[PDB]
Amino acid sequence: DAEFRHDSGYEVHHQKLVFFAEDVGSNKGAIIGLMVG
Amino acid sequence: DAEFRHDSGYEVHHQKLVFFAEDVGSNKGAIIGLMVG
Amino acid sequence: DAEFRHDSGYEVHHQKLVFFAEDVGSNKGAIIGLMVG
Amino acid sequence: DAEFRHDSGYEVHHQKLVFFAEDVGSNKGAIIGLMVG
Amino acid sequence: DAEFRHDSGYEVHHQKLVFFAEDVGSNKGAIIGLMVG
Amino acid sequence: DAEFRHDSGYEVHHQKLVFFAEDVGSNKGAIIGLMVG
Amino acid sequence: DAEFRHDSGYEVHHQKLVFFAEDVGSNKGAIIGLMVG
Amino acid sequence: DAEFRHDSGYEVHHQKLVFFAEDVGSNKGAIIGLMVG
Amino acid sequence: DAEFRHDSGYEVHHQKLVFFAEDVGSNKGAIIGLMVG
Amino acid sequence: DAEFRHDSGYEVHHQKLVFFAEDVGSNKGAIIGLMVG
Amino acid sequence: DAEFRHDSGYEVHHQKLVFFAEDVGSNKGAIIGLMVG
Amino acid sequence: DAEFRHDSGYEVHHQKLVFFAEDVGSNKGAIIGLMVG
Repeated sequence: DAEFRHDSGYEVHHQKLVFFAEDVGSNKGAIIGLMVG
Repeated sequence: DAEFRHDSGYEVHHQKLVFFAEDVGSNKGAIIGLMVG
Repeated sequence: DAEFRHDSGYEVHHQKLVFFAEDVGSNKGAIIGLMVG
Repeated sequence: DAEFRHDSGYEVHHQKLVFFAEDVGSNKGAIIGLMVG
Repeated sequence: DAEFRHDSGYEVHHQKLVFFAEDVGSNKGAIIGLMVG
Repeated sequence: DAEFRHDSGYEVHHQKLVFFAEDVGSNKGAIIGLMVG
Repeated sequence: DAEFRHDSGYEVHHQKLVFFAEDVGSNKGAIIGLMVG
Repeated sequence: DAEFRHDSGYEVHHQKLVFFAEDVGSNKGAIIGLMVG
Repeated sequence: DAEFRHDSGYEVHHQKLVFFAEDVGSNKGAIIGLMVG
Repeated sequence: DAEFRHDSGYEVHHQKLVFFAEDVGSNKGAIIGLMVG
Repeated sequence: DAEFRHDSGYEVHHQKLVFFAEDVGSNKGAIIGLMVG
Repeated sequence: DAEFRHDSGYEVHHQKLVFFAEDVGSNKGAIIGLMVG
């Protein structure tokens, strides 16, 4: 939950790849299967 | 929940790929299966 | 829940791909199956 | 729930793909199956 | 619930695809099956 | 949950790859299978 | 697309919750945004 | 797409929770954003 | 896509929790963002 | 995509928890972000 | 993608926990970010 | 992707815990960030 920015200037390339992944496939902070008695 | 920006200037390329993924397939903060008694 | 922007200048390319995915398939903040007594 | 913009300038390409997905298939903030007594 | 815009300038391409999906198949904020007593 | 930025100046390259992955496939802080009695 | 059954015998409980969800919020087998030329 | 069954015999409990979820929030087999030329 | 069964005999318990999740939040077999030229 | 079964006989317990999770939050076999030219 | 079974006989216990997790949070076989030219 | 079985006979215990985890949080066979030119 925060800003993403890819600001480009003078670029001359043949292949480029900019990949920002904050959570791709994470049970991040997931309480899975808790039980309390 | 935040801004995304891809501002482009002078670019000369053959292939390019800009992928921003904040949550792709995450049970992020999901309480799954809680039980309390 | 925030702005998305893809502003383009002078671009010369053969293939390009701009993919912004904030939530694609996330039970994000989903309380699934809670029980309290 | 926020603005989307794809403003284009001088572009010369063969294939391009701009995909913004804020929620595609997310039970996002969905309380599913809560029970309280 | 926000503005969408695809403003185009000088574009020369063979295939293009602009897809904005804010909610496609999300029980987003849906309280499903709540019970309180 | 923090800012990402890739601001570019004068770049001349043949291949480039910028990959920021904060959580890719982590049960990060996930309580999985807790039981208390 | 198949049968569901919850047949009950002698049950004595204080809280119970039987939730069968085959597809809740899934773009399941959905071709979204295909393009062919 | 298959049968679900919860057949109950003599049960004496204080809390119980039977949750079958075959697909809850999955882009399962979803071709999202394909492009071919 | 297969059968689920929870057949119960003589059970005496205070808390119980039976959770079968075949796909909960998985882009399972989802081609996301393919491009071919 | 296969059968699940929890068949119960004579059980006397205070807490029990049976959790079968085949895919919970996996981009399992997901081609994410492929590009070919 | 295979059978799961928890068949129970004569059991006398105070706490028990049977957790089968085939994929919980795995980008298992996920090609993430491929590029070919 | 193979069978799981926990078949129980005459058991008398105070605590027991049977946990089978084939992949819990593994980028198992995931090509992450490949680039070819």
